[PDB]
Amino acid sequence: TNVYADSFVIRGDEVRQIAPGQTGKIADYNYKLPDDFTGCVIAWNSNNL
Amino acid sequence: ATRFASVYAWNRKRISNCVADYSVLYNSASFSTFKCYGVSPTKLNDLCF
Amino acid sequence: LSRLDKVEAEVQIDRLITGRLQSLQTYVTQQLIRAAEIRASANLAATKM
Repeated sequence: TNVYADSFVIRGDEVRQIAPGQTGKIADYNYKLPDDFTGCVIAWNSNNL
Repeated sequence: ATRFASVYAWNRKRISNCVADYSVLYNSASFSTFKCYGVSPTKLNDLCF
Repeated sequence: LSRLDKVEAEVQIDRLITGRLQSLQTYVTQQLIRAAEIRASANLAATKM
């Protein structure tokens, strides 16, 4: 029906925090996925960009 | 610690008669690996041992 | 509820709910069978009355 692309940049260790239902400072105070979240998660290194 | 014991003689410290604060640890980023297998790490503040 | 967060508490509570629901199923089937036996006994007693 639609697609929301949520784009942002983090450090390498916080990518585990972005799974749905996860907890952590990123997952608690700036960006939290729903518990019943459906969708896909994409993360890729950009130390050269 | 300054220094830790080896695995053959792994050190064991008793903790009793004190007020803990697992939120202080849980907010620290120095923890490369932190996994609780019998309790949620966030819920530790509301559980009494 | 106190120990675990939502995503694993759901896994545990589903198991608990399944167990207690199966217990209820067995209890209500036993009650239905006993009620049928009592219905037969009461009809026989009414005939004797």
